[PDB]
Amino acid sequence: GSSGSSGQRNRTSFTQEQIEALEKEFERTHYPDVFARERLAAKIDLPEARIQVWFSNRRAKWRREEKLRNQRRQSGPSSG
Repeated sequence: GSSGSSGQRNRTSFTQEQIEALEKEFERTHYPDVFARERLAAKIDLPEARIQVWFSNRRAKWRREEKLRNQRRQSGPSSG
């Protein structure tokens, strides 16, 4: 190819209504046990299997990002 790109959104499966709940559970625990995936399954009307995935891909988006912040962190007091 000639002109491409990196990390682009083409289509989405889940819904904002389901994501909002999936993000709230992730911000607390990156690995929601069966007691979490099950309870949430009915909270967003999703299969205990789906949650596992959504959370899986997330880890890759968190581990990759979290770093970007560490590489930017500035020990010295950036004042002025």
